[PDB]
Amino acid sequence: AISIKTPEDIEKMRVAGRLAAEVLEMIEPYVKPGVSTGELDRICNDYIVNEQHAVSACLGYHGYPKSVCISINEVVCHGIPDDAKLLKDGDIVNIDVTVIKDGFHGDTSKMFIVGKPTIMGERLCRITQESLYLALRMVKPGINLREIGAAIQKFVEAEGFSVVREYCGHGIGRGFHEEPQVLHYDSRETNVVLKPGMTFTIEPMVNAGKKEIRTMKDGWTVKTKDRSLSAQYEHTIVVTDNGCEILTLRKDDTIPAIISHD
Ligand SMILES: NNC(=O)c1ccc(-c2ccccc2Cl)o1
Ligand SMILES: [Mn+2]
Ligand SMILES: [Mn+2]
Ligand code: NA
Repeated sequence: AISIKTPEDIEKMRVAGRLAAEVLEMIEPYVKPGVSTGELDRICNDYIVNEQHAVSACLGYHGYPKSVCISINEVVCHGIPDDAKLLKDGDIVNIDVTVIKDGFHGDTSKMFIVGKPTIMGERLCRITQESLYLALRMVKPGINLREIGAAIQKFVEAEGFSVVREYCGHGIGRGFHEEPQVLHYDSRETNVVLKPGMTFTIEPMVNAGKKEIRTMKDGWTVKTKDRSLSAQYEHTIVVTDNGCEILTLRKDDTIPAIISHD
């Protein structure tokens, strides 16, 4: 149950992915102490609608109320932007964006450290991004997703961190969440061999403490059960003939857009 994108569709995914990445590049300057997550969401939405001439794929998805997800510190994902929630010195914050342009989805997120970074916050973000990077370097036809998931987990746990099990990467295209499911840990259920033309995301959620999570009573905000810090990075990619191409690369990424093997 895997869809292979055509050359024309891949190009449309390049545009959509570029826009998603540019939302993150655009919002960066605004992520400072004192700003509310609510205003950040409005800034992102105005940019997506009025500048990119695109739309947020998150607003309305399964009932999601905002345009982007903004998760702070112990919040694992789906943090709901609120005008009463202000960023403060030392915070680590994930902004997850998904835009739809010309029928295709671009999905990506990154961590931002607010004000003076704490060594542990910086470490968690660094390791989480590196876990995404190592997985990306493994992508190529013939490899099984189980191997990639196993590699992410092994690396993350070697750092004394844990991998959230409830959420996974996913196929993406005209649909937000398409097959296959891309687990970030080793599961005996996973058996998917990559093929050229497949487009999916890798978005590991890593906790500094234990893997268990808790959903708040707003039905969206997810936090670590032990309230330890949590970080996430995500990229949308297309499998090429001998590797992959990152469709949501940013200027601050320290990995190449085109990853070729041999
Ligand atoms: N930006 N929002 C998202 O990425 C989002 C909101 C809700 C979900 C979701 C994803 C997989 C399964 C169920 C849900 Cl409510 O993702
Ligand atoms: Mn996302
Ligand atoms: Mn995603
Ligand atoms: Na977090």
